Amino acid sequence: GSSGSSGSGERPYGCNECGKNFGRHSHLIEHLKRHFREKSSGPSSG
Ligand SMILES: [Zn+2]
Repeated sequence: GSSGSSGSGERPYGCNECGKNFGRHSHLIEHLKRHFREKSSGPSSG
């Protein structure tokens, strides 16, 4: 038969804030840096 039908790997670290995945612990951390850092998404205040 056919199972998985995929050839990439495993991505346990799946960010929720936006919905990103990774294959390492750090990869996720560094990624989260963006969300935390209020630069792109933010209220209307200058
Ligand atoms: Zn994310």
